[PDB]
Amino acid sequence: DTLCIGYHANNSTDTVDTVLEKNVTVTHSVNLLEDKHNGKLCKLRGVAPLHLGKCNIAGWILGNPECESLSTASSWSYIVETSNSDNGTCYPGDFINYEELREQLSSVSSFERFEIFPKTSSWPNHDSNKGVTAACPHAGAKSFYKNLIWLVKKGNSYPKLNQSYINDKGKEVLVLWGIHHPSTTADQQSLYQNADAYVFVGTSRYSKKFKPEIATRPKVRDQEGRMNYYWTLVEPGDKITFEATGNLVVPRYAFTMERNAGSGIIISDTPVHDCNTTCQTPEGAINTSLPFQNIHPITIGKCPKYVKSTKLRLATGLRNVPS
Amino acid sequence: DTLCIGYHANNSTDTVDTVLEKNVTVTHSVNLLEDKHNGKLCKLRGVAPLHLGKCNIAGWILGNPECESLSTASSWSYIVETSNSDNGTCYPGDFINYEELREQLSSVSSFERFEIFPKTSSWPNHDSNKGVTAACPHAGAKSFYKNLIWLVKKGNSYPKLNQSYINDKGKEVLVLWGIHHPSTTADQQSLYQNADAYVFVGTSRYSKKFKPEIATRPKVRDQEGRMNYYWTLVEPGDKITFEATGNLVVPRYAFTMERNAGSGIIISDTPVHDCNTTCQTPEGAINTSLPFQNIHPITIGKCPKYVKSTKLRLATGLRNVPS
Amino acid sequence: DTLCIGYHANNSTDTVDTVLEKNVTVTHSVNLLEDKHNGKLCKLRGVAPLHLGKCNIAGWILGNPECESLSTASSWSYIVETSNSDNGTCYPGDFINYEELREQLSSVSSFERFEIFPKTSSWPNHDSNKGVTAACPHAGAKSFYKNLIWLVKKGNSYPKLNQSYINDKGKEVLVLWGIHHPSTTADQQSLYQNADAYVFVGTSRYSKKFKPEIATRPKVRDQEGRMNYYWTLVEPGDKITFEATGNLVVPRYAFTMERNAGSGIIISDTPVHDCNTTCQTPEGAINTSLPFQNIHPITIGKCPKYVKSTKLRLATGLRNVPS
Amino acid sequence: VQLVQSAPEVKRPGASVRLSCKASGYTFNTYGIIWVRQAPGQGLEWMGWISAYTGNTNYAQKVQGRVTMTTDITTSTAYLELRGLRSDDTAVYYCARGLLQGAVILDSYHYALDFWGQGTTVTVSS
Amino acid sequence: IEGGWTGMVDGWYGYHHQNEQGSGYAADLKSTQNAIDKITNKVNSVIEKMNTQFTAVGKEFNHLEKRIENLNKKVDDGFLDIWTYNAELLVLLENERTLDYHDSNVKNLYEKVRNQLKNNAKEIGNGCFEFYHKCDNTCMESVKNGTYDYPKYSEEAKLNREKI
Amino acid sequence: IEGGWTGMVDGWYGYHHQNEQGSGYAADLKSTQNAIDKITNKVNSVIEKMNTQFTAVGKEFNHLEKRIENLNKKVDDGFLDIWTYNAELLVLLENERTLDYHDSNVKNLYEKVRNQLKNNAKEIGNGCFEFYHKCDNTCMESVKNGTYDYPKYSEEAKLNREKI
Amino acid sequence: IEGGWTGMVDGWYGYHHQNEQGSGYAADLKSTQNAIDKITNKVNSVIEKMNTQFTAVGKEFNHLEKRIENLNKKVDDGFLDIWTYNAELLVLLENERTLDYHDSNVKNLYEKVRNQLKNNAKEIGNGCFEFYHKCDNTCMESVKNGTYDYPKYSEEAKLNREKI
Amino acid sequence: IVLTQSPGTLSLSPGERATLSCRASQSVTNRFIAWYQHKPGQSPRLLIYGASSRATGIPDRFSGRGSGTDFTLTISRLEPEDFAVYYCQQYDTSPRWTFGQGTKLEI
Ligand SMILES: *[C@@H]1O[C@H](CO)[C@@H](O)[C@H](O)[C@H]1NC(C)=O
Ligand SMILES: *[C@@H]1O[C@H](CO)[C@@H](O)[C@H](O)[C@H]1NC(C)=O
Ligand SMILES: *[C@@H]1O[C@H](CO)[C@@H](O)[C@H](O)[C@H]1NC(C)=O
Ligand SMILES: *[C@@H]1O[C@H](CO)[C@@H](O)[C@H](O)[C@H]1NC(C)=O
Ligand SMILES: *[C@@H]1O[C@H](CO)[C@@H](O)[C@H](O)[C@H]1NC(C)=O
Ligand SMILES: *[C@@H]1O[C@H](CO)[C@@H](O)[C@H](O)[C@H]1NC(C)=O
Ligand SMILES: *[C@@H]1O[C@H](CO)[C@@H](O)[C@H](O)[C@H]1NC(C)=O
Ligand SMILES: *[C@@H]1O[C@H](CO)[C@@H](O)[C@H](O)[C@H]1NC(C)=O
Ligand SMILES: *[C@@H]1O[C@H](CO)[C@@H](O)[C@H](O)[C@H]1NC(C)=O
Ligand SMILES: *[C@@H]1O[C@H](CO)[C@@H](O)[C@H](O)[C@H]1NC(C)=O
Ligand SMILES: *[C@@H]1O[C@H](CO)[C@@H](O)[C@H](O)[C@H]1NC(C)=O
Ligand SMILES: *[C@@H]1O[C@H](CO)[C@@H](O)[C@H](O)[C@H]1NC(C)=O
Ligand SMILES: *[C@@H]1O[C@H](CO)[C@@H](O)[C@H](O)[C@H]1NC(C)=O
Ligand SMILES: *[C@@H]1O[C@H](CO)[C@@H](O)[C@H](O)[C@H]1NC(C)=O
Ligand SMILES: *[C@@H]1O[C@H](CO)[C@@H](O)[C@H](O)[C@H]1NC(C)=O
Ligand SMILES: *[C@@H]1O[C@H](CO)[C@@H](O)[C@H](O)[C@H]1NC(C)=O
Ligand SMILES: *[C@@H]1O[C@H](CO)[C@@H](O)[C@H](O)[C@H]1NC(C)=O
Repeated sequence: DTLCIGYHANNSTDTVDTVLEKNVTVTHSVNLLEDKHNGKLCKLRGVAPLHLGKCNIAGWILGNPECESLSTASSWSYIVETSNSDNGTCYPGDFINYEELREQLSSVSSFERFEIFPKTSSWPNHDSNKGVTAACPHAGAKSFYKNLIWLVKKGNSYPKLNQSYINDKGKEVLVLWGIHHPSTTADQQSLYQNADAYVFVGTSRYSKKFKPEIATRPKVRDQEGRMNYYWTLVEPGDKITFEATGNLVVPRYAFTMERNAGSGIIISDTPVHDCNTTCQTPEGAINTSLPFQNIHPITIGKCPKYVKSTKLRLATGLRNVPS
Repeated sequence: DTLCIGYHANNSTDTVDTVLEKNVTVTHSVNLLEDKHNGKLCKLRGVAPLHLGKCNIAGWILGNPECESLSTASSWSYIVETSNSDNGTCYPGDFINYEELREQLSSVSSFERFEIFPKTSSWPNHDSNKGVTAACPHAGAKSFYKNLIWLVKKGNSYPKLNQSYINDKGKEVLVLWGIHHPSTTADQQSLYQNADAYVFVGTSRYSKKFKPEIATRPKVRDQEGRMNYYWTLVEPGDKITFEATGNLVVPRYAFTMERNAGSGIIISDTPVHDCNTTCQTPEGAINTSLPFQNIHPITIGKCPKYVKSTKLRLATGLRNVPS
Repeated sequence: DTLCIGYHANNSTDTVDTVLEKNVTVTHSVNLLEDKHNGKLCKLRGVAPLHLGKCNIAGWILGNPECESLSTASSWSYIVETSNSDNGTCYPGDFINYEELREQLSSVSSFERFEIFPKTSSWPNHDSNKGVTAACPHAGAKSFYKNLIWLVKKGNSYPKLNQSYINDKGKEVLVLWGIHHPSTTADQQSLYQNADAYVFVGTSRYSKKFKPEIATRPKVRDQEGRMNYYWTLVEPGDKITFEATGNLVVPRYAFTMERNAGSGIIISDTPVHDCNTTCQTPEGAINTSLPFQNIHPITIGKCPKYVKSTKLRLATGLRNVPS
Repeated sequence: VQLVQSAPEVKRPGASVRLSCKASGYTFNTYGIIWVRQAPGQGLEWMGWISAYTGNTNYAQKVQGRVTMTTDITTSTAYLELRGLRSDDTAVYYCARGLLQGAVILDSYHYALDFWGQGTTVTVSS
Repeated sequence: IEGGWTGMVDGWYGYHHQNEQGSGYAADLKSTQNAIDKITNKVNSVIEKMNTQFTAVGKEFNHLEKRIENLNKKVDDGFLDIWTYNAELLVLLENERTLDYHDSNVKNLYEKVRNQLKNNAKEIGNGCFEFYHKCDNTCMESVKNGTYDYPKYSEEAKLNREKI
Repeated sequence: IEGGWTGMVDGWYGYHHQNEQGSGYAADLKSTQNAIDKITNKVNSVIEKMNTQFTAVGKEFNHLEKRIENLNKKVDDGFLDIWTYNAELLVLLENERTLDYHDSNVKNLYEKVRNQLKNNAKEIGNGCFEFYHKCDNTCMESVKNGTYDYPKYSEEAKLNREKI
Repeated sequence: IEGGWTGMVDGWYGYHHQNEQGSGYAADLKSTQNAIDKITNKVNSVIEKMNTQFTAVGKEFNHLEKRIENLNKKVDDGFLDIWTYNAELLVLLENERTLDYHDSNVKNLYEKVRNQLKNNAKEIGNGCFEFYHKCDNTCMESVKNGTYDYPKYSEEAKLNREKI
Repeated sequence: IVLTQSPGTLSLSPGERATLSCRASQSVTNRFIAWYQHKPGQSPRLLIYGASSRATGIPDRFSGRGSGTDFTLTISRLEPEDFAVYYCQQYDTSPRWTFGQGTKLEI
């Protein structure tokens, strides 16, 4: 009669590493490193993302003609841009504090596209119809941004603007505008009166005076001039004012928004599909709960810590050594 | 005759966790996590903090009329602000590089209020008695900042201002000033009989020209204009020159200071007491030698690292089981 | 007849620490902490550094007369400066985005100086043979920067400048320029016509207009004025346009570049020698395969992490306990 | 899936009772059986625990000494015994599946109870 | 022992045996479950103690903010190097600790048998016992359980030790 | 050893003395002092090696520096996660290693006693040793000191062992 | 066991040897080679598992970027303290496991021979085994090699046991 | 083990949404909280395990989340079949389970 003291073995081929020995085969192991993903972009925290497709963020927030078909959700957890994201701005220029604006419109708890200054009421003394350019035609028609309008002289007259907005909404309001920089003085006079123009924009916290910078620029698109873009947040109950005698591009639409916990922007060509996850990566949604992954490290959400290892496995069995 | 070997047990109630077992009983344990504090703010590294009580950094360093009751410390380790520290830039405007000023002033080994431009002799061609406003009156009467003088026209004229200072101190001198931005051109003409005006300030490192931006802003504290604030550090042996034709708010006092690279700014309503500590948190001074704390993520001085753990008792004793 | 089991011991004095005991002498140990270095600066990744023994980066890149003795190379991995290297800009002023330029010049794979605007051809209506101040004389000759040329009137005339450049190379080109800020209007008229001068510079991404700031500054290096320095990267195929009516310092030479990798600048007086290293520390190259070093917190290249310790010896042998 | 309980038992106050529950589509040796008492003032009271692997049990702290349990693979039943009862112990005594008991638990499903039984009642009111 | 048992249907540890009533692996279910509970607590401590927070990794910077972009990259690279080194080192150390734990568990069952049999069996040297007693299924079942009435069996063990 | 003792107030480790002359508890002062110095050193190493520096954690930023404020938050969160994860795994590992140390540093003394008393006493297996020879008031000091004297007792002990 | 030897340089572990044909120390090279390979593996894992990327530490900041410079300093100090604390605990803990590993290997060799000699040699307790029977160089080499033909010597060993 | 159901009684019509808050006295890991439904006349059925995971075979109408000492069960629409009683379950490392008292559900 024999009594043998030993341990279980199986046909498992999963191995683990130790400080004293590598490639140790074990009967069971638990993988701490996720190397698989959904391959799809999905909802984060139960809320769908805002997918811009071919449009850039500047394009969407400015209402670029190529973004007319892009429906805006009342809320989103993050923004998705494609690898060919283009048609952001059209009249070329420097979008001021663009990265900060992209950071602010990351995760938004509420987002309503609100009309701040109706086209046919707010500017009875200026022409809101001829403000178009060939930089962004719509079906070749020479169009312009949908959220902003470019005012020009009516009858060789450009009276001073004193339009303001009282922000009677209960949420912060994002107001966008820009400054036009004609190629030469002749274009400043052709487009606007009061060639020695100025623009003033401000709120209780923010105020700044702008001047046109008239000079011939390198050609971009087909117009040797520039359009600088600005934005500001208006606190609930605060008043935002716009004053100008010349090169002011005024908002027509503005966005009333309540911001959520900080999120970010995913650059990816992967299509968007319906799923429910807690962290979304540009390469695809992560479905795991493990502490580490080897998936591309600019993820958004409650994601595990990126590790460059090809495998992380903890042993939970015994040496699988038959004999 | 029987002898036995065993191990110590006692009436201990302190428990520990392990990777293999949870809630084990230990005869004695050393708590590595500090969860207690004095509940009072105290001296850091043997030097008392500057306690502002009610004042903001802008208020104290500019000399807000409601901030005159604070003492002037020769040195401080850190600065304490209350949650009600709204007494700051009483005349609305953009304080330029305000966060940098707060960082620079967070820890000073030697600090003195020095009169840089004597009130009765430095501006014989300008009116230094007016310039009091309703934005921050004192005892119901119009007043202005203690450390700044808002110069206005002597009477139907604003003579050219050109005043330099040579830094004869052995320490760096912090010089503050501001620029006034009237609401309308009538306000500019009333205060400064110069119409278009400019301000120039410079040192051996700093050189900048300012131009008034006249425009109507939203009304804040009954004011329609704005006053921007500027500052610079003059190295010993250098000089600062203030050249202006109007819209310049000139210093009266400047601060001689020897800067450290230590503490930060604590915003807390905790009272100040006398203690010998090395670490200060908004909730109170910490007296501990332990490697970890769960008291507050915002820490000043040579303190343990903040963790989210609620229990890190080290099982320094023996397993305590009855028999 | 008799056997006894034991273990190797010798006369080694290498001593290791444990959590349970300190100063435990062992027969063999391996160091994990590198505490030695070559004491010499060497080539990083097989390509030599650019060594500016006397010149600062502003001095070298601007062509300061004292920099003619520096070597020229098509590539380098890092920039070496010494404790006596303070010859930077000679005409005092604020070099705009200087730190960003220093970060971008730290590693270039194809650096060549190219004459962008031939001195005797591109500006036939301006005086290119003046623009010398003796702030940085060459052998006392009263000279100026060699990479930039300072244009002045041709003799009671300053025709508008509209010089542009098309980048016809496959590499990015760095174009430098500066703007002169005379002390007073008498100097504005002495060097330039068109007292109300402007400077405009732009590319397909960059567009900025500048105006002179005419004011008296503290006297620095015998000058009462200032010269600000600006730069831009022109992408292949892009057009950079310089327009001015005065106060413009124009490039003569421009630098074609291809940024290769992140790198940095070492401030050190250690001599440069021809050794193949994996990183460079200010005190000398560290030739090592260990995970940790205690030589300097700010190294350049792929080498150990800085640890504030004197001993990290990992035991391999047995306790060295002779009878 | 869905454990089997049948034949309600009615006895007398001051006398022992026996309860049973049979496994459904399982191997029996990869889980335990836990009972929950349903009564007008208790709601759900965790009574009993067993593991069909080790034979170990945590009973219940306030009822130790009144309940005995043992497994029997041959007929697949919990085979609960209850003795020294009063009359307040009348309850449904639902059967449920407990811990995995035999593999590392990486899924919170193996702590939560599921697949409850049919709820055969016991009445001791005579 | 020479190696593990590929023919055992369950458990991690056991008492493989052969006697006149047959043979089998007789898995040790109580010590296996104890090991499972402790290893389960270990893996859950490694996984669940990661206090992952909701945060966004990656920031958009302009072409004139290169030092900040390099600082962000420095932070991401430093955290990646710390988490890669600590995660990989933790795995190797924890696996050495886990396999040493399991080997000590087998040693613990062997030691249990040695204390229970009290020289009523001899060691072979590869983790096995050769019984002096003709040890039937009840005998072995009692040994597996941890109960062994040494003084009634010791008379036969003594005679068999005299015989060798 | 079923568990610990509450009678043995002074010292973590020790022995139960009992004979026909008296009884009581006493410490093994050599092993207790060795364990105390090693554990105190372990604690001192855990605390002393923190490189606490005079810092100012937490920076305030303008509303137009949201990316930088988020970078500061990212750094604080990364350091918080690193310190929390490593502190919790460090404490759990040190607690398991310390408790295993204590069990090893009592079992090894039990084995030491076995090595000192190889044939004059029968070990029971629960920490108790049944002596066959008469114990005087110096047997306990001999056990604590070691160098147990076999010739002093010799055949007397086996004379009782031969009874069974 | 109670101290080291300076009489041999061929390996870490070995035996004392005095016999009819001479004396002199020699290592057991299979166990020694296994220990060196495993310790080398540990060392190679500590060094190779450190991840390194080509980057740069240290950034140039202006006088109006003090908060950013202090953020960079905060990052450098955090990473420095994290690496220092983890490196120091790693070294202290690895030195503890390494020294205990070496002691375990010595005990493993001690048991390796003890389980072969059984009752045919006097156990002294200090690591020395004094054989009751005579053993020439061949006997000692067979023991050191790892196989001992116990049935051929037990008669002499038991006869010598009876006289002692 | 202390489990408290705060609202006591929830009386809401179908088509609305409601929550049940279960407070624990001891902070525990999320792995040990489960939510159950008890329709009178039938046996309890598992709704949620692990404080968030969906039970096998249940519609998306039933959800929940929680942490620390405060866990919430969220019921959407509140169909007629939902007007029963809910129980909060807690496990604490050792093989010890408890249930709360629940709340009344009324139209
Ligand atoms: C091992 O063999 C069994 C036989 O049924 C099979 O079910 C199992 O999947 C196999 N595992 C591996 C890893 O081959
Ligand atoms: C472990 O397996 C990998 C993959 O085949 C191999 O590259 C490596 O050399 C192996 N190492 C050892 C020690 O067997
Ligand atoms: C889960 O996914 C489904 C997809 O059918 C969706 O309807 C549901 O709203 C998602 N969950 C949340 C909380 O949004
Ligand atoms: C949109 O972008 C594409 C990119 O090539 C460009 O060709 C097209 O003209 C753009 N259209 C508008 C309206 O901006
Ligand atoms: C996502 O994860 C859950 C468990 O966390 C799993 O049940 C589900 O099947 C996963 N999704 C897919 C598509 O497999
Ligand atoms: C343990 O009991 C003693 C009295 O014997 C008492 O002084 C001590 O405070 C008690 N400690 C605890 C933790 O109960
Ligand atoms: C730990 O166990 C004790 C009883 O030994 C108990 O009183 C205590 O509440 C338990 N602690 C936890 C957190 O479960
Ligand atoms: C410590 O506190 C006392 C309070 O009496 C104070 O006088 C002393 O100055 C403090 N220590 C230092 C170094 O300031
Ligand atoms: C200080 O702040 C309080 C806030 O209630 C405000 O009422 C008061 O006017 C401020 N002081 C001055 C001088 O404006
Ligand atoms: C801090 O605590 C120690 C005891 O650990 C005490 O001696 C010391 O006085 C305390 N310091 C203060 C300032 O209270
Ligand atoms: C150890 O002894 C050898 C013998 O040659 C000698 O070379 C070596 O230097 C000694 N070690 C020390 C630290 O002196
Ligand atoms: C260990 O040796 C070093 C030698 O530099 C000495 O400074 C230290 O105090 C010693 N420590 C102990 C505990 O002997
Ligand atoms: C090593 O140095 C030599 C001499 O300067 C050089 O030719 C060689 O290229 C260097 N190695 C590499 C990899 O560049
Ligand atoms: C270059 O060198 C010296 C040393 O700093 C400096 O003072 C001097 O002004 C410089 N001369 C030039 C650039 O001509
Ligand atoms: C650098 O170290 C390696 C070992 O890691 C060595 O082989 C090489 O020769 C060393 N080179 C120099 C120049 O020290
Ligand atoms: C198993 O051991 C327990 C321990 O008390 C005992 O009660 C039981 O009768 C034993 N059973 C067998 C079959 O040996
Ligand atoms: C010595 O060890 C080897 C190892 O394989 C073995 O084959 C040989 O038989 C041993 N010597 C004797 C005499 O058994």
